[PDB]
Formats: sequence, C-alpha cells, structure tokens
Amino acid sequence: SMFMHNQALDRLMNPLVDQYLWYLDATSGNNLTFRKAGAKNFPEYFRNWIPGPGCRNQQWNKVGTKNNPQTGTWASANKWRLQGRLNKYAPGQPNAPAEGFLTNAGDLAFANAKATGATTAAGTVPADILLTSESETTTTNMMSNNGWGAIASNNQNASVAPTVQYEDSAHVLPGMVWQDRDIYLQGPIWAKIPETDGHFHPSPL
Amino acid sequence: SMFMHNQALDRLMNPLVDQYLWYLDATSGNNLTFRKAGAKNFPEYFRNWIPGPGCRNQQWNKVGTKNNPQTGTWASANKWRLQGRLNKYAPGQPNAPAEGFL
Amino acid sequence: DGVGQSSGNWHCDSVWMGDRVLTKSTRTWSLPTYNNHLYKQINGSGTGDAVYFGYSTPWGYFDFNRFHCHFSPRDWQRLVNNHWGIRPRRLNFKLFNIQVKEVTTTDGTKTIANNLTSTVQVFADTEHQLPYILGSAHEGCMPPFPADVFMLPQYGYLTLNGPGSNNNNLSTPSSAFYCLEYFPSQMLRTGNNFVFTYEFEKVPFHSMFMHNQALDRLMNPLVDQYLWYLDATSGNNLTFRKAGAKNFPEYFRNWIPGPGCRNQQWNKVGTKNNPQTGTWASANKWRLQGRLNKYAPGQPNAPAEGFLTNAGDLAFANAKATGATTAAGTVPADILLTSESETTTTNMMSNNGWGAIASNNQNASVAPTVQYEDSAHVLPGMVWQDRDIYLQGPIWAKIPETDGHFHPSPLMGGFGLKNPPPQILIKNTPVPADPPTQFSSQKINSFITQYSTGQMTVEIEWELRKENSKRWNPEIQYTANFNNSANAQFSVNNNGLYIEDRTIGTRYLTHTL
Amino acid sequence: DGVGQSSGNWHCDSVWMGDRVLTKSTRTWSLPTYNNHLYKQINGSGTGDAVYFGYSTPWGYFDFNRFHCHFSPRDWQRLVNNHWGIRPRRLNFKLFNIQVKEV
Amino acid sequence: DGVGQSSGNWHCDSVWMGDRVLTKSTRTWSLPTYNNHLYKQINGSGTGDAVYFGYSTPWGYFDFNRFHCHFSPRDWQRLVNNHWGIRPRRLNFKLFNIQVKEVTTTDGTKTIANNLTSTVQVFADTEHQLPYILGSAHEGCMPPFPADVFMLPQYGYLTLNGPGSNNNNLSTPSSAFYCLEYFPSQMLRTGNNFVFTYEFEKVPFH
Repeated sequence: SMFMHNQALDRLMNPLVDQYLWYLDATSGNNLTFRKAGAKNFPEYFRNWIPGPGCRNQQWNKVGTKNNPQTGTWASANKWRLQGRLNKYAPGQPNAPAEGFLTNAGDLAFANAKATGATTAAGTVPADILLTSESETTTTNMMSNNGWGAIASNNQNASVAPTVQYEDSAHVLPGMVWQDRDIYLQGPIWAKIPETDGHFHPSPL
Repeated sequence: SMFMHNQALDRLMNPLVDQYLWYLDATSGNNLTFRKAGAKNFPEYFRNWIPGPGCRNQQWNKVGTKNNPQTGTWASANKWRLQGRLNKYAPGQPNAPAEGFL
Repeated sequence: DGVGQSSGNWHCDSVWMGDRVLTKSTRTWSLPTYNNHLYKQINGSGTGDAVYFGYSTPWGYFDFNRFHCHFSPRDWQRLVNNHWGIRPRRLNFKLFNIQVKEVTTTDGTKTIANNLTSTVQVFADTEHQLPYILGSAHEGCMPPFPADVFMLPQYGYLTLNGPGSNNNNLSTPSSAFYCLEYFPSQMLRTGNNFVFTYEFEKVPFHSMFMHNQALDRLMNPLVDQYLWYLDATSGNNLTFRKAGAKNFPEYFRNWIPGPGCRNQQWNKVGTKNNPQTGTWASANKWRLQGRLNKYAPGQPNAPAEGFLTNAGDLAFANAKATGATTAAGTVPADILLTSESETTTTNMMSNNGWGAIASNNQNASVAPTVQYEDSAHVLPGMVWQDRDIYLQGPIWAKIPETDGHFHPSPLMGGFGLKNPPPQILIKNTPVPADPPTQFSSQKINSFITQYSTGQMTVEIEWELRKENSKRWNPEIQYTANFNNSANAQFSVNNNGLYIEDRTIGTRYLTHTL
Repeated sequence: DGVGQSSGNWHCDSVWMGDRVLTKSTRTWSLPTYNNHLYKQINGSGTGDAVYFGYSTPWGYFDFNRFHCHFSPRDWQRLVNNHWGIRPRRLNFKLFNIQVKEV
Repeated sequence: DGVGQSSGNWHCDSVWMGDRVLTKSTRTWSLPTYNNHLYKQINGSGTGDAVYFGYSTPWGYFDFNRFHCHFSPRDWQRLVNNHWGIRPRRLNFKLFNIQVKEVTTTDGTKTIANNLTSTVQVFADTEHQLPYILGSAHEGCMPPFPADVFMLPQYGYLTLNGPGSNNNNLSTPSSAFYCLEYFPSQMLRTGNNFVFTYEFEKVPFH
C-alpha cells in the first residue's frame, strides 16, 4: 500500500448525528444514570475497530544534550531471547515514536557513501545517517511513547473505589487493524518465509 | 451462528473412562510421583482447546445501593489510546460479566 | 451368509507404494451390556472446580484414534527416518464374524451358551449430531499388539450445569438429552456384516523434520549488514554503529520466535525439588465459568535440559503400570516422557520469559530501565512449530464449531478436522425374560444376560512427503538400543506381556529453516 | 432368510419436508401366552351399573394409537409452534426379528 | 456350504502313469490352544553349549515333510525296485470339514459341546518371511498309517542371543520378534474350506 490514510480510526463517524447507543456514565446518587453517546464527545463513542499491536520502546531525543549519557544502548534495548541467549528486538512493529524522538533499532537507518567504518557521531543525528519514519501510520498503528491503554484493576463495592492499570504491551486481538512497515528506495524487496508449522501475517518486519 | 453451545470446553470428554495421559501430581518424599488423569477429576485432564481472548472490565452492580458513588465512569473505564489521546474501549470482546452485574 | 460360513477374513499388514502407505489392522473385541439397557443421568456433588451434569448410555463405541493402532514399531521407524511429512487420506471400516452369547447362573456357577438369533445394532454418525467424545485422548482404543483382545468402552457425554443454591450440578434449561435409538441404526445377526468408508479433507502435512538453523542465526556470517543503529549516547552527541562484524544480537531480523508462557520447572532429580504434596497449587491454569482448569499442555515450549513441567508435555506408561500412580527417586521406568527440545530453534523455552521491554521514558536526569515479559501472544511476523505426533499419541481432533478459531491445531498434537471420522456406536439388543401371564403396563425390569464379540478392521490410506536434501554428512536416525537386554525391545516378556520401551517422535531428519 | 441373517433394521427418525412430515418409530415387544391358549367368557355379578358379558381371548394386539409414540418432545415443539394444522395420510407397519423362546 | 453339507471328500491313493506317479493322502488332526493365546519368550540359563533366546507362539503348523506320509510300504517297494530316480514336481494342499468344539468343566467332569459359529484362521507363508522350522526333522508330521489321528505341533522359533555377564541367554539388539497376526490370514467357520497349490523348481534326480 503506497497510501497514507485519510482518517484516524477513532475519527471514523459522522460528526453531525449522535449514535443510538447508551452507556452508564454516572453511578452517583444511589441510582444508575445512562448517557446517550453523542453530542460531539468522541471518546465515548462505540467503535467497530481498534488500533494495532505493539509494545513500548525506549525513546532517545534527537537533541544530544537532553539524552542520558549511556556508553551503550544494549542494556536499555527491547530484547527477545532464544535458546537461553538474548537478542535485540529490531525492528519492532511499525510503531512511530514521538515527534522529535527516535528509538534503538526501532526503525531502519541507512548511510551515505561518505561514511566508511563502523561508526559516526554528531551533536545531533549525523548528516551521513539517513533516518526513516513511520509517522504516516499513526492513524492506525500504536505509538511507541506510551502503553496501549488501561484496564480494570479490581472489583468494586460501596466501600472501595474502582482503579485501573496500564497496559504497556499488546498483541493480536479479534477485530484489530494495522499498517505494515513501508518499503523504501534503499530497503530490501523480499524475504523468505521460513517453512514452519505456523506463522502469522507473514510480512517481513 | 444463531445457536448457543450445548457443552463447555472444559467439559468436552467422556466422563465414564479415564484418559491414558500421565502427569506429575506430587513431589513430596524426595521422589517423583506420576498420577494418571481420570477418575472424575476434571481440572486435571489434558485438553486440545482453550478459552477465548479478553480482558477484565470494571463491573457495576445493577442494584444501585451497592455501587460506589462516582460522578462519572470515564476515570474507571477500559481505554485504548491513539495519537496521544485516550478513547474508551467499547465494546470489548464478548466477555460476559457476573450474573447481576454490568 | 448363514450360520455356517464366515463373513470376513483377517487383514493386518502394511503396503508401501511410492508416496502412499496403506495400513490394515484387525482386533478382537468384547461388548458387555452397560447400565442394564438404561440411560442414567450422572452428576457431581456440591460446589467446586469439578462439577458436572451428563448422561451415561447403554451403548459402546469403537475408538481407533491413537497412532500405534495403525503402525508397528518397525513401520514407524521405517516411516520417520525416510520422510518429511504424513497426512491421512481415506479410511475403511468393517465389522464381521459377530457372535452373541448368553450367560446363565445356576447356584454360583456360570454356563455360557451361544444364542444364534440374537442381534447387535450399530450405526456411524456421519453428520456429527451427537456429542463428540473422541479426540479427547481417552482409553479403550485398539491395543498396540495384534494378539490382544480388548473390551469396548461405554459411551457417555456431559452437558451444561447450573447454579443451584449450594450446588452447581443442577441442570440448566438448555441441557441436552440425546437418545441414541432415535438414530436409524443397523441390526446384525451372526451372519451379516457392517462396513463404511470415509475420506479426509485436505490438511497440511505434519512436519517430520527438525530445523537446521535457529532464527537468530539466519544470515551470512561473512558480510556485515548495511543497516545502522544507535549504539552510544555518551558525550552529548549521538553515535550510530553499523550492524555487523560478527556481533549477532545487534542484527536486524525479519522474524521473531513463537508465542508461549512460563511454566514451573521440576528437576528430574528428586532430591533437588521442593517437597509439595501436590502440584495443583503451582500449575499454569486457565479458568472458564468461574472454575479453574489446569492449562495442559501449553504451546510446545521446551523446558531446560534436565527439567520437566507439570502436564506441560505428554507422558505415557507401560502395560506394567496399573493403578493411578507410580513413584521413584527419578522419573519412573514405567513412565514414558516426551520432549519438544527439537523445537527450541523457533519456539520459546519455558524456563524464562519471552524478552524485555522499555520500562520508562528518559531524560538527562533519569536512567533508562527495562522490564521483563513473562508471557507472549501472537504478533505479526512470528513463526513457531506445532507439537509433534508420537507413536502413542492421538491422530486427530474435532475443531469445535465456533465463530472464530486461530491456527486450529490440537494442543496435544494431531490433525484438526472440521469433519472428523464418524463415531461408531454399538449395543446389544435387549431380550426380555419370560413375562407374566396377567398384563402389567410397567416397564420390563428383567432381561436375559448376554454379551457379544467379534472382529473389526481399519484400513487407512496415508499420504506422505518425499525427502530431498543435499546435505553432505549423515543424519540422526531412530535406532534400537545397543545394549544386550533381558527382553528384546518392543516385544513380549516371559509372562507374555507386550511392552513399549519408550516413546518415539517423528522428528529426526533435518530441514533448512 | 434363514436363522443366521436378520429380517430388518432399526428405523426411528423424523423427516420434515415442505408440508409433509414423516415419522418412524421402533420398539421391542414381548408376548406371553394368555389364558393357556383358551377362550373364556367373563361376566360380572348381580345387578348394578357395572355389569358385563364378554370373552377373553388368547391373543394380543399392537396399539400405537397414542400421539407421543410417534413424536419426540422436540418434534412436537417444532410442530406446534410453526403450523396451523395436521392430519394423517398414510401409515406403514412391519414386524421383524421374531424369536420364540421356551421355558 | 452351510452347516449341513460337507466341504470335501476322502482321497488317499496312488496313481502310476508312465514316468509320473501321483500320491494322495488324508489324515485327521486335532488342534489345541497353545499358551492361552499368548506369545512368550523362552530362554535358557547360564553359560554353556546349549543357550538360546526365542519365542513360543500360540499357533500350530502342518508338517507333511517326511516321506512315508506320502508312500505306503508297497508303493515304496514298487518304486525303488523299478526306477533309477525320483524328484518332486507339484503339490496340492487342502483343509476341509473343520469343526470347532468347546469344553466346560463343572465340578471335576468335562462336557464337550460343539460351537457352530467359532472360527479358525490359517495362512501359508509363500515368501518365506517367517523363520523356517521345517527341514529340521522334528516330530509332528502326518502319521505313516492312514487310520491314525494326530495332534498338530506348536510353532516356535529362536533367535540371536548375547553375552551378558554370567548369561549368554541375554537378547541382542538384532533379536527379531515376529507377530503372526501381522500376516493376512484366512478365517474359516465349519462350512468353508482352504486350499492352495505349489510347484517345485527344477532339481536333479535322486
């Protein structure tokens, strides 16, 4: 798909008419109060689809003065392990970072012919390094700068308050949509799907 | 599908005959003790299939006197966020609540 | 035809022709009369995790499901060393040489006679309208060894229960009651015989190969990648490193290891383990309708070397083990363990979590941290192996009809089927005793005690995948043990008891990843 | 034919096709010998509202008359909720697998 | 066919025609149930010249091998005085008039009845895939004299043994176990009968 989306998921609707669906807004007063979804309050609407999977990833500001001075990023990277040995998890699902931030091997990066050797350094992202950005996908895919959402922490009664906890990672659920990572001019065209008894959405990361 | 199921997952089996599969029930006594799955103990059986996905959701009793007096339920809702802004997660996967709750 | 002439012949053999293999097997079975020709509901007591409501039935059923019914240990060796895959195609079922016998007890002695005019009645359920109890790995299958004679198991099912006051065993308005005489069965005297055929729908081959490479190890070691990453933040400036020069963890990869979850690991040495009088408290569990169930077996996640799990992988036993339990300082000699360690190249191991993840946002004054993920689930671009099929394991299972299912393969291993082989159900037709002369409208209480016996056969056409591999050096293959033993392996002992010495998986030959 | 081969098979089911429904049922029956193979007259005593004269017979008779012989409680539910009327048309009767035993 | 009619007739004779002679013989045999329908391994004890490892089988076998099964002492005299050589050519084998009987013991007495629906199952091994115990000059052949009734011998074989510590009777990884039900035999009630034919390859005259 060469196209960037024209709408966000949460923004798919007709703004001019309210939904016919009802929810419980307010418990106060020893009685239940049902509110009707509509009148330009978007977070409350019912929706058929939910944003794609992902996980958090440590974010490194492009300005060098604001970053924390680590002599290596291996300790802080997202990792997966196989046969008792740990491997950097790169690149993840196409989860865009915050504006003005980047990640450790979260997205592809290239270099000029001017860069020879194993390293380059500059006060900001070097002029030889060619960054890529998935920010075109933020309309569907999850961003990397925070978790996927909240969830109910505990059961309630009259004497205990309801609480919620935050989900840092997500996985595939029914009725969920996402974009695959983009192909660049300098990127690889294909890959071989390893022959295995199962694979899910077999597109190269 | 217009039908309601006739059986639970965990309840799919023949109750009259025990399985031929063995598991480790008891470690005590400095030796390993393997038990044979069967004799009407259902939780122990091996099964081919497992129940569907979901997540917890805050439950509100239909009786109004037992509920906690919140002037809004937005703070306690299940939410997913997109482009830095949070959205109620509704409706979730078809996960039934407790009887007498919503 | 008639009483004098036989209705069939004995076929047990195997025929290897090209890419097809055709197995035939026959056994001799014995069918009693269950429940005195009655249907009975069965139910538990009180509240708890095990509570049930169901019906026991005066019927019995043939189960050939398990593998080694269809294969001898030589045919299995011959199969798993030479081939990369197998799937079923057709099957053919027959009953013949039915004979029904009646029992009479005078004083304390039994005298068995032979009733020529009695019948048995049998049917197969093609449309799967009854509850399907196969694929649940029960007992009562064809024995491994052709000279054993076995007794058919009783048929029964159980259904929805409901929340009574102190009792969850109370039936629910939707609890179903199936009468098996409301099926159009077939009644068979001694002369006539029963047959039907079946055809499997297309399924993928089961992979008989172990992988030749790990995921993280797929690459050319001699040339570095062209991709760049941020190695070092120090010095108030960003430093990009180029992936390569024999540092593997840093490489970019297209694929990631499969899903799973941690599972408590129990050392095979008994002295090192913690003395728990039961493992139920420590097991991985999933819960349904408010009651908890052990989660077994999980996804094929191998444990550490020298460790095992609680119902994480399949386990079997000899014919020497009778009763519900065995114990030894180490894993008992009767217990037959299975191991998924062949899958560690893709699937996740059970001894630790799936990986780490970013804990927090950073700034100059706060250090970056990470947290560990104990469980994982399905993500795009992720690969795994399914659990292996053994010689003693189940062949198939029925995919429950539902609005959705993901990668529908049985967690015990097998071939998931939308339309599995039909259940086969059989009963002794009730013959009443002498009625009274004065009419009475009540049911007939007393019958003539009798049982039946005969022979069966199962002929399955298997499809299998040729092996073309150009690897120079030789491969691991299944071979008999090299010690001189008191009893030859997979053979009878002095007392005449057949013994499987160990389980055999199908994965020996390798394949590139 | 012969002693060795069966004379019939078990049919119990129901078939709903259009505006016809076709029910099949089978049972197993047991017949004694009544009256020691004799006919006997039977009669009451005295005068009253119940007084009778008749004959008891060394015979026995199949009676399928009642409804639920022919319908299961699900087939009945399925019948009475969906339809405004029913009438019979044809019937077919069979006996098979006779076997006689002496005491 | 059926229980009422016989499946064969009695043929015992000899026919001398030119340079061919054709012998027919029939006997009446009795087959028990060996090993309670079980396979059992059998083995010796200790070290010595006689040590063995094998299997006893719940089967039985017809052996006609020996000569005088096929020749009467007059036919033999008539043969050896008039001729310079003999070799076999073809053979024809048949079983018929099978009848199976069941035994019941009440107190200490036996009562033998006749089970019409029971079967026996028989096969011939054409490809010689089982261990071949004939030609070893055992007992259990057809008797010399046609009016004798004999009992069929039990089938069994023995296989490689191996050097355990004090025991050479210990099985070896290559010791073979043959299950005879893994052969496609033929099941016979009382009415039906069994037959096959065979043809010798050319051998020199004796």
